Amino acid sequence: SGAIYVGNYRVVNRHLATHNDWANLVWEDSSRDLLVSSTTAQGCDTIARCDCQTGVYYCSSRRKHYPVSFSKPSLIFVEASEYYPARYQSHLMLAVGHSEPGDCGGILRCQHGVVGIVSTGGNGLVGFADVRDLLWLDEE
Ligand SMILES: CN1CCCc2ccc(S(N)(=O)=O)cc21
Ligand SMILES: [Zn+2]
Repeated sequence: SGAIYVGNYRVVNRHLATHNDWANLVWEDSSRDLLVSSTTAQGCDTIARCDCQTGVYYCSSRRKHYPVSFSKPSLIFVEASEYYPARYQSHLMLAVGHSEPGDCGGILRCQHGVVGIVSTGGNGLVGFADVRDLLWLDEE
């Protein structure tokens, strides 16, 4: 579990979005496993605006933050998970690291702020859904 809290927006894995998220929907994309909902209080997170490929991510199944190198976002064949079929996911970044299903929502951060959230796992990789192309998270 985990979210990004930027302005009056809550960014979560689409597959973990709650009824309240869907009832207060701003934007969602199944291809990228992302959903954004509205918030009452303003959030503490800043979104990175950058092409960094190094950062740190939180791994709940280890209670640890790990430094990683990651790819720029791509269309990656993701093997079957407990929450998704074997399928293609867009705007996905991969790193070598530990990821189990419950690690979804962990933040990846660079020197510029929040890059994305854990979205995929298995076979010694962790995948992150990128948010840095969502400039509209910074305004309105
Ligand atoms: C929209 N466009 C161009 C700019 C950045 C970017 C990154 C990933 C993907 S993709 N192939 O995962 O849909 C598409 C894309
Ligand atoms: Zn950066």
